[PDB]
Amino acid sequence: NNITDDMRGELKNCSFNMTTELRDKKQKVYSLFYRLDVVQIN
Amino acid sequence: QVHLQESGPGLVKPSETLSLTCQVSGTLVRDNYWSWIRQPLGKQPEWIGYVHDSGDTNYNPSLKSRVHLSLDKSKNLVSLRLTGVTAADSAIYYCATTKHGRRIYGVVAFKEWFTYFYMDVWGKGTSVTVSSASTKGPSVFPLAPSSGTAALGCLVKDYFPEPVTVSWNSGALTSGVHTFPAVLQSSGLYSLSSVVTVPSSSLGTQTYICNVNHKPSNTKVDKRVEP
Amino acid sequence: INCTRPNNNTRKSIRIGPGQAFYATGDIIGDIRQAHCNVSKATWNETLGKVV
Amino acid sequence: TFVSVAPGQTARITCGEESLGSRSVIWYQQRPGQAPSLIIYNNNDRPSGIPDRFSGSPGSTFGTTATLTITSVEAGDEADYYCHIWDSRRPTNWVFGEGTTLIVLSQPKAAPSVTLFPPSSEELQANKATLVCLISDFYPGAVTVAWKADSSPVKAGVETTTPSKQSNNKYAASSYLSLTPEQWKSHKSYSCQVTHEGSTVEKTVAPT
Ligand SMILES: *[C@@H]1O[C@H](CO)[C@@H](O[C@@H]2O[C@H](CO)[C@@H](O[C@@H]3O[C@H](CO[C@H]4O[C@H](CO[C@H]5O[C@H](CO)[C@@H](O)[C@H](O)[C@@H]5O)[C@@H](O)[C@H](O[C@H]5O[C@H](CO)[C@@H](O)[C@H](O)[C@@H]5O[C@H]5O[C@H](CO)[C@@H](O)[C@H](O)[C@@H]5O)[C@@H]4O)[C@@H](O)[C@H](O[C@H]4O[C@H](CO)[C@@H](O)[C@H](O)[C@@H]4O[C@H]4O[C@H](CO)[C@@H](O)[C@H](O)[C@@H]4O[C@H]4O[C@H](CO)[C@@H](O)[C@H](O)[C@@H]4O)[C@@H]3O)[C@H](O)[C@H]2NC(C)=O)[C@H](O)[C@H]1NC(C)=O
Ligand SMILES: *[C@@H]1O[C@H](CO)[C@@H](O[C@@H]2O[C@H](CO)[C@@H](O[C@@H]3O[C@H](CO[C@H]4O[C@H](CO[C@H]5O[C@H](CO)[C@@H](O)[C@H](O)[C@@H]5O)[C@@H](O)[C@H](O[C@H]5O[C@H](CO)[C@@H](O)[C@H](O)[C@@H]5O)[C@@H]4O)[C@@H](O)[C@H](O[C@H]4O[C@H](CO)[C@@H](O)[C@H](O)[C@@H]4O)[C@@H]3O)[C@H](O)[C@H]2NC(C)=O)[C@H](O)[C@H]1NC(C)=O
Ligand SMILES: *[C@@H]1O[C@H](CO)[C@@H](O[C@@H]2O[C@H](CO)[C@@H](O[C@@H]3O[C@H](CO)[C@@H](O)[C@H](O[C@H]4O[C@H](CO)[C@@H](O)[C@H](O)[C@@H]4O)[C@@H]3O)[C@H](O)[C@H]2NC(C)=O)[C@H](O)[C@H]1NC(C)=O
Ligand SMILES: *[C@@H]1O[C@H](CO)[C@@H](O[C@@H]2O[C@H](CO)[C@@H](O)[C@H](O)[C@H]2NC(C)=O)[C@H](O)[C@H]1NC(C)=O
Ligand SMILES: *[C@@H]1O[C@H](CO)[C@@H](O[C@@H]2O[C@H](CO)[C@@H](O)[C@H](O)[C@H]2NC(C)=O)[C@H](O)[C@H]1NC(C)=O
Ligand SMILES: *[C@@H]1O[C@H](CO)[C@@H](O)[C@H](O)[C@H]1NC(C)=O
Ligand SMILES: *[C@@H]1O[C@H](CO)[C@@H](O)[C@H](O)[C@H]1NC(C)=O
Repeated sequence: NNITDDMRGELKNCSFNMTTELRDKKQKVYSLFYRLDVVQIN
Repeated sequence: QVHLQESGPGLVKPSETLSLTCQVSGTLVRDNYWSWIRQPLGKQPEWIGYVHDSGDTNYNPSLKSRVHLSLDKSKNLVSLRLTGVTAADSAIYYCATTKHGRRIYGVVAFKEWFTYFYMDVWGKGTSVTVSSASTKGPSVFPLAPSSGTAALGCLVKDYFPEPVTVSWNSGALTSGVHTFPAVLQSSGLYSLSSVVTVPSSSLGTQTYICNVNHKPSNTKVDKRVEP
Repeated sequence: INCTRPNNNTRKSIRIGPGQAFYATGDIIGDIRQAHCNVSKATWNETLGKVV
Repeated sequence: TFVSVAPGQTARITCGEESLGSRSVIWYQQRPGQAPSLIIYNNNDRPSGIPDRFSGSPGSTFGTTATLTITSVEAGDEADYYCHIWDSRRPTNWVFGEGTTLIVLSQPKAAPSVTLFPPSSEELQANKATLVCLISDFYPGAVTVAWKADSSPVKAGVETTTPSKQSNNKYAASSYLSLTPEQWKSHKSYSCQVTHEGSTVEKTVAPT
């Protein structure tokens, strides 16, 4: 988006590793989550 | 209405401070928005930034820390400043009025409405060349006819800067004359040509001489073309 | 009262596997707006005034 | 990019990326050698003085590119058109999108007059050589020059001007090839292949 900074993000575009159907291969997929659903550490 | 006239130096050394002035006529500088737009040769126009009298003013993020704009309400004109210039800033700078509009798509209370600007009244514009290079004299070479008509011309190679006025026999012959636009080489030097359609029956060889003049170097070269 | 979610959304069906699938929100199509609810000012004013 | 439309027909111009949100596209027309002028602001709102022949695609369509429709194409509409994208999903664009040139198909045929001059004898004494390729009497102004060393193409050293018409329909274009006196006496012959519209004229030159 094109935001001044008062929108406070709210929506987050998260990328992460994931387990596929097979045990061996990881999956680098992305999703969308609300700020109230996530929390940052450190 | 409304007449705008831009005015600047035209030539700037590198790492210097370019200064431009946009003379405004027909309206006041306080009751309107003002934008500067530069355009390189053969490129799309690049927005520099917009300025308002009250003190509202925003710049181009790419040229943010180099550009400075201001408005003189006493003389009613616009002034541009660009510190640390290079060869990339060589373009044609226009001054232009700016009208604002508001595009609403959602619920205005929650913001979600963005203001768009558009220029309606442009000026003639000023050309600004920011090239470091010193003045170089042109080198004239004859183009001899190569096997009822025949072609004959000259060659002006490696010169700077533009332009070069080319005549034939001090203007005695004005028909069949075709001067091509110059081309900027990678060296930073231009090179043009001028060819004339001449009768093959020129055995008499009444004197044929193209007159080349280059004012930035005060160089006037008269070359005689012979087969 | 009328409540809406302006953000028309995309479901992304990533497969954790083998037979188990997680549903993830894909990219938004359109504008980024927040959910909201409308209450008729007249209806609410009278309703509150009848309660008080 | 180039768009050629027969006079009186309908012209369409595409600029910028695909729409991601609600847009407010601003169109501009630039006549060669002049300053850019406003045509359509706010998707399809034309200001005073501009005919209704100019229409723009509405900025409520998501996933489509901005489209400028020009009905009743005339010779006067032949110019450069740039667009200013204002999307709610993208940051403020400080750079206009890549413009599009409108071509009016009339006066169609003119065979290009090419002429190839070898380097002069006086230039060779200055340790320099230059092949000159003059192209005139051609319409429309759209040619591409390809040089040849014997049968092998030349990659670098090619400097070509942009077409420019004079009083006549004829356009002007000169192609130069900077070489060294050693390169000139090297190959057997050099060629100047000029491609115009659908045909290609080739003239050669050999040392003495
Ligand atoms: C809870 O409560 C809140 C708060 O009440 C409420 O929030 C409201 O949400 C709605 C939608 O969610 C939101 O609506 C938006 O409003 C935008 C602005 O509309 C208003 O302004 C216009 C113009 O005003 C300007 O111009 C005036 C001069 O003309 C000038 O004087 C003004 O100062 C100002 O500068 C005005 O016309 C509108 O009036 C409408 O409503 C009246 C009733 O109140 C009605 O009588 C009018 O006729 C008019 O209704 C339509 O009329 C004709 C049909 O007869 C249409 O052709 C019109 O376009 C009107 O819609 C408002 O006062 C508005 O721009 C938004 O609509 C555009 O954007 C969406 C999203 O992108 C597009 O999908 C639309 O297609 C539309 O896009 C067109 O218009 C824009 C802008 O002009 C163009 O850039 C586009 O290219 C496109 O135009 C082209 O395409 C169309 C396609 O058909 C074509 O027809 C055109 O010819 C052209 O080619 C959008 O509607 C509202 O602002 C917001 N707030 C309030 C207070 O209401 C929640 O929704 C509530 N929630 C619930 C659940 O209840
Ligand atoms: C909310 O968001 C959602 C998404 O999150 C969005 O979903 C849209 O829903 C609408 C309605 O259900 C969809 O509209 C339909 O799309 C069909 C497929 O569209 C694509 O395929 C077109 C070709 O179809 C064939 O070919 C492909 C392979 O090429 C094949 O897979 C198909 O199965 C089919 O065989 C293709 O032309 C089209 O692209 C066109 O449109 C874009 C602009 O959107 C333009 O830029 C392109 O140049 C091109 O013109 C697209 O890629 C389509 O078949 C279908 O069309 C018929 O039905 C409509 C009626 O619904 C008729 O009016 C029409 O004449 C056809 O008969 C229809 O268009 C849309 O695709 C969904 N979008 C996405 C991204 O999936 C909602 O719209 C959002 N809602 C709101 C309110 O915003
Ligand atoms: C993308 O987001 C940026 C946010 O940085 C946004 O640019 C901002 O635009 C607003 C206006 O929309 C600017 O705020 C201005 O501030 C000055 C004072 O410095 C005021 O004088 C301006 O007031 C005028 O505009 C108001 C807006 O309608 C009017 O209501 C009012 O009557 C005045 O006419 C205005 O408040 C802000 O300075 C910029 N910020 C930057 C960094 O440029 C941009 O518009 C957004 N673009 C899109 C396409 O979403
Ligand atoms: C997803 O997993 C991959 C491993 O396959 C991560 O890539 C490594 O990241 C670490 C730091 O986090 C680096 O030191 C390694 O060099 C990376 N490559 C390897 C191990 O091959 C990736 O960062 C993960 N993505 C996340 C956690 O978002
Ligand atoms: C909530 O929504 C309903 C309908 O979704 C609104 O009822 C409409 O009211 C308008 C008058 O403004 C009528 O023209 C429509 O016919 C009504 N629709 C129906 C289905 O009856 C109602 O006004 C809305 N209320 C609020 C507070 O937003
Ligand atoms: C997201 O936007 C917020 C707005 O306040 C800002 O503080 C934050 O730094 C931004 N983060 C990223 C990753 O863009
Ligand atoms: C309506 O609400 C206003 C405050 O929003 C209040 O002052 C007024 O008394 C209310 N009207 C009635 C009839 O209760």
